[PDB]
Amino acid sequence: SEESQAFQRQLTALIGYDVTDVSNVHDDELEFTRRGLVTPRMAEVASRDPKLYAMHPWVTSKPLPEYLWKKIANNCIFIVIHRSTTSQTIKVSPDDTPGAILQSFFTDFVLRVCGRDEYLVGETPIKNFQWVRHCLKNGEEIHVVLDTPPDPALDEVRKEETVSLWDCDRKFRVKIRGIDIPVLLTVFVEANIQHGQQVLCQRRTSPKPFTEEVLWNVWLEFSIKIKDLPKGALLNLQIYCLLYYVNLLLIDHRFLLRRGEYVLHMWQISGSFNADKLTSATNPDKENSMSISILLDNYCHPIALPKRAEMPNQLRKQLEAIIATDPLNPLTAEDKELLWHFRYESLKHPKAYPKLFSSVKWGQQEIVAKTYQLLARREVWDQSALDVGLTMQLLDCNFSDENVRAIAVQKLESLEDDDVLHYLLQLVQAVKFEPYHDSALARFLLKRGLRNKRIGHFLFWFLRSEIAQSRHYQQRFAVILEAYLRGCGTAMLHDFTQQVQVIEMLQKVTLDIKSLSSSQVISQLKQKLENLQNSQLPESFRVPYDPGLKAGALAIEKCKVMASKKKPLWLEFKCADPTALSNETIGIIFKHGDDLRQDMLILQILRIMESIWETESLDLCLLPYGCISTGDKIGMIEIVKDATTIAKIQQSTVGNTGAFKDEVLNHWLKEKSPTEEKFQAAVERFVYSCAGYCVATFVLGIGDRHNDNIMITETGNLFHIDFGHILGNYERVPFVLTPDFLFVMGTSGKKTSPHFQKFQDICVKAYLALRHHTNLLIILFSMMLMTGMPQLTSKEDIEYIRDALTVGKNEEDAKKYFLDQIEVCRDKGWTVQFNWFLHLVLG
Ligand SMILES: CNc1nc(C)c2cc(-c3cccc(CO)c3)c(=O)n(C3CCCC3)c2n1
Repeated sequence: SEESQAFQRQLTALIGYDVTDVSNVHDDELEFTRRGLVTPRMAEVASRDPKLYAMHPWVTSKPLPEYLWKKIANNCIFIVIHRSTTSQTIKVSPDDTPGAILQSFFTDFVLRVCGRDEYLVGETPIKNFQWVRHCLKNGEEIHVVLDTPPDPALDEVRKEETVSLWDCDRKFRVKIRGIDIPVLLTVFVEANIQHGQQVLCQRRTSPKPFTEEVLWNVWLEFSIKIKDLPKGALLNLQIYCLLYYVNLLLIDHRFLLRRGEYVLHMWQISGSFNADKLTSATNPDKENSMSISILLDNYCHPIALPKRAEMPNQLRKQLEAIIATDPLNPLTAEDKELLWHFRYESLKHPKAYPKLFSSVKWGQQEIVAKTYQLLARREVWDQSALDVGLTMQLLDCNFSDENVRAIAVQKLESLEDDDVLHYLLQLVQAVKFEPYHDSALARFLLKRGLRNKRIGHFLFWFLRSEIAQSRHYQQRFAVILEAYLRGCGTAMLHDFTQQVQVIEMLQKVTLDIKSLSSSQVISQLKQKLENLQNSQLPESFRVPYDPGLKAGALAIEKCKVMASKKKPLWLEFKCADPTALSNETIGIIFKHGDDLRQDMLILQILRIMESIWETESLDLCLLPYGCISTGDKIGMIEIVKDATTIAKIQQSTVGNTGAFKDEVLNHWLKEKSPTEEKFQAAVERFVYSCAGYCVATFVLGIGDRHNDNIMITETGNLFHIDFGHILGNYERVPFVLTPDFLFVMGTSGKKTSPHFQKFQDICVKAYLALRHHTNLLIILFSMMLMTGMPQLTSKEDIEYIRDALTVGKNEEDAKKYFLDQIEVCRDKGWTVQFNWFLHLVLG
């Protein structure tokens, strides 16, 4: 067709990358995976109920926590329904199915929410809708417009149409031809054979003078049999004088050993591991890039990779100990041989699977074969409750064997939609650790993407973000994105199209205003925004960070540039939907020069932390506001309404002095409060709020923060920001509990009011709570550093979280450690803020 020829052109511009392209391939793996995904794509579209997929209800099957019962009158919730303008309130029991909240209204139509693209459809108790649980949380009313179901019709999709390797015993070899750099020391080539960050054999070449061309024509023989190469092995070519690297999967997506001639353009190094370094893709920029030439031996060569007693006592106990230690504590050789010999005993403990499958010599045919027999007894893994920390450790950079990995992905299949949303950003980042383009995990992101409009909206932007600012991974991601778009359904396809149009204009607008860097500038911003508001910028569009919110007309009146070194737009929008209950605009900040990738990661851990605390019935009140990375150093940011920097509340009654007054904040609070009484709450909300960030900030190692980088709301709730900075470009304090926050709490100097005793008892139940998940957080945090924090890994950075979560110690030993922490705050007072000020305001 040709409606299959122009189509490919919209998809390509939705993606922001041309997949069909070929200038930076050296084989057909990607196309192979495009081919491949067609089936899981069509398998899920065919299989999703067009009804529920149309209204994408947002259900949750977890218990409605404590604080939200102790917030109900009694077994009675209230839901204001709206028609023409004739309102109406109704009684409803927390277990009231939605449709009944109509068979209880007429005694054809589906309940929507007011303002939002959020329906309350489907066979679920209301107790269990997120919006509801959201009203309950912040205490608002539940407003529905009884209106007409969307048309599945609109989600319809466009129309679609040898000698085995275990025979061969010769040490595997690769010939170097040499390298060549079109623009400039001695220099050697390093040729490692890797698997899952294990290094099997290793060779190099004689040094050389560093010249515009260098040739060796050597052969590097390895100490690895051909038959001992494991599926997922990388030839890793490197160049020292370290300067350039590049990789080649020795065994290919077709299970064939790689023989042939290869001209790979090679990746520079900026400035000890880091997810780009793992990539099977090659540098596109040829005119500039170093390159290396090799020969993989040939002939033929179709090859061809195919497919208990008892136990002492000190040993069992040595073994129980090993299973016990955290994900980061390293396995000695004594440890590994121990895990392996008693592997059948190690298989009974899912907790042992990461450590056990890392004791495997993947460079040995027979061992892998044995390991694969180990996976065939996987019944105890299979039965156990899903444990995401455990499931994550087998998906990291340490496991390169798709069988192992696949059983983690099997364990994810059983996450409810609610939880995919919690781990989606990092599961998507997890794709970078997959040796091959098509994977159980790449397919699982596809399935879940296609089965739910909310996961698929976020999957879209997460992937789109990576595509745009990572040339190491765009190819593979672009292929996954494309597969998504070919089956989300015209409707959303059209929606994604509005969103990309709008947010691509606002970006050049933003970069533009930045370039003109004042009275002479407030003018242009107001001027361009009219242009766009004229014809091109379509009427509305989903807010990318909040898929349920459609933004309508701008409001040039309120928009502006800002007094940052860089010049971020403070744009404000009208809600595009009439049914809205209020008239508060929608506020977004476009900014160039922050790596918002890091804020995404950090913000997302924060939500996971809010979710951990919920299992234990706490609520520490965080504001992990929306944030979407759209390109390199560029993206947008939700604006929390009614909030200021803490510094600003200092600049208020002191003003560019830094003579910080221990009292201004509790002042700012009353001034803003409607009463004294609600004001108590703006004190209460602060207590929790503050401890909440104190602990998470401390655990993540981003608690030693600057005063402009903390914020608060006229209604009490406090929250950090701009996490890009710190771990994004980087005499101390653990977190930040300033005399201001203390003063609000009732304490002064060496006194100890009650509210603060509370703050403490919160900082202690909360801090201990996260430690009940040491493993999960360590793996989240450890994957963040590798995939999101460039150059700042080393591992010595990764280990930090170990100390903070205080692995080893008992709860008692723990409750203390953190109160001592809280104490370094009370003892350091202002030294540091005042210190940061002397620094960040002048230096
Ligand atoms: C008004 N409320 C309000 N809400 C929010 C969420 C923000 C967020 C950022 C912000 C800035 C950079 C990175 C990130 C991502 O970590 C967030 C921000 O800079 N500001 C203001 C402080 C200086 C002027 C703008 C905010 N202000």
